[PDB]
Amino acid sequence: NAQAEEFKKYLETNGIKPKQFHKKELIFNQWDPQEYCIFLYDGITKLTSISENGTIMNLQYYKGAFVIMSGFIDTETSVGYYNLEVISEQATAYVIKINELKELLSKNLTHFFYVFQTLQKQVSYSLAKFNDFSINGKLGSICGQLLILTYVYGKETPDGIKITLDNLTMQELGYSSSAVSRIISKLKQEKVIVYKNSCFYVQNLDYLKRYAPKLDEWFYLACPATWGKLN
Amino acid sequence: NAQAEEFKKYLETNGIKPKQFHKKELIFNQWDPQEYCIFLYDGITKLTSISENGTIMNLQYYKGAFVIMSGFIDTETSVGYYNLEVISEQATAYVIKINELKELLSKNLTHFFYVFQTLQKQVSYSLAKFNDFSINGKLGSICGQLLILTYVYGKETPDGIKITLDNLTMQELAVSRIISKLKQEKVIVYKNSCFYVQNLDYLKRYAPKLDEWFYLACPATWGKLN
Ligand SMILES: NC(=O)CC[C@H](N)C(=O)O
Ligand SMILES: [Cl-]
Ligand SMILES: [Cl-]
Repeated sequence: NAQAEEFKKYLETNGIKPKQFHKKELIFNQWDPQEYCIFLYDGITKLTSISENGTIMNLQYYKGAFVIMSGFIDTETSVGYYNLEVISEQATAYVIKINELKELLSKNLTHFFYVFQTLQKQVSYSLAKFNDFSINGKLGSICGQLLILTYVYGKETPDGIKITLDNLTMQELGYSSSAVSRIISKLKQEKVIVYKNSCFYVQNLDYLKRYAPKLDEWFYLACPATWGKLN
Repeated sequence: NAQAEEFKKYLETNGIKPKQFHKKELIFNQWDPQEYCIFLYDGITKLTSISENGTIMNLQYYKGAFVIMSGFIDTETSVGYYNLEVISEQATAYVIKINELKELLSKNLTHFFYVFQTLQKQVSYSLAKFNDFSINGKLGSICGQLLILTYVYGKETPDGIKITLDNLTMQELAVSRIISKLKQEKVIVYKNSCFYVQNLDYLKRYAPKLDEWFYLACPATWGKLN
């Protein structure tokens, strides 16, 4: 969608050129002292964290049109020690040094507001996930994850709502852990979801909405174009 | 925060007056169609949510100084249906309509950046909590909440690090058992009615990404007890 399309144009007129990235590649890593503003234009990515013994923790997933910042704009100090890994086959992104971003948004307030809103989206998304987790536990978390998958990559055809994520990206969010299985197993049993033609389908959406009401509220409030397509 | 001190001054020169709030009092509620920007200057608050069946869910806690926004800056639409309840005895806050903020920040960039950071702060805090929960489960969650309590309201005295939260706020707080284990290992202790910290390392062990966040987000305060 568009506010982001205007930003892409803005960055290009200001000399920031797009860069191509592939699967498993890192846009930025934990140890990089250079702080950035990553305008992920197209693709899917994950924000990871490496514990001191080396175990990799998946923290957040971002889709292609979004901003990710490893530095604070005011102080230009690290927001945290993270890695921004690419998950999709290919991804396009504009890598900007945190200090240029300061200037680009200073010059242009429409874009300052766009990036500012994205943070507001991030904050509220987290609170929505958390609310649903607090009420329904792991069930709320899963339905929530399935609901975002549904709205963002779903389209209606005879056999329910098809998740159009290349199953290779869904192996990074498994078809296949086992209380998840207790849940995912139950959802298959109830005909809420179905695994038939190497794709996951959704046959009971009202159910997902029921057990992920705050996330459902978030989509409607944060990005209403996407929410309206299935409502 | 000096940055927040400058913001207080800015809002007052711009005619926004401070308002006093007491315990259980709501700055804003979920049914208010007016979106706001709450510059919580002094006090402690909680961001709650009421489920359709009436059950109250505590989602996040905020300390005086910080900004909380119920609306998106440009579109001016609800960010979510929440309540901002006061939990401390008394709280001071500048309640500003969202549209007012839009015009206010548009005329001073230093302050636009300050509020923008606050969001960045929030985002990374959530990811830190989550990382620690993902590794250590609720043990990571509790050590994390105890670590926050320690750094923000802790002071060194002979019997460990004293949590200087009026016990009344400490009641705002299956297994009381983690906490039992912590009390057994002399990580924390509950005489004299206060909560002490004897093994700050244990908390940092199981909530390590939260510790990292406090080091980067509040460095001066972090270096006080380290
Ligand atoms: N000074 C503060 O209250 C910081 C708040 C912190 N970012 C939080 O999410 O709780
Ligand atoms: Cl996510
Ligand atoms: Cl919190």
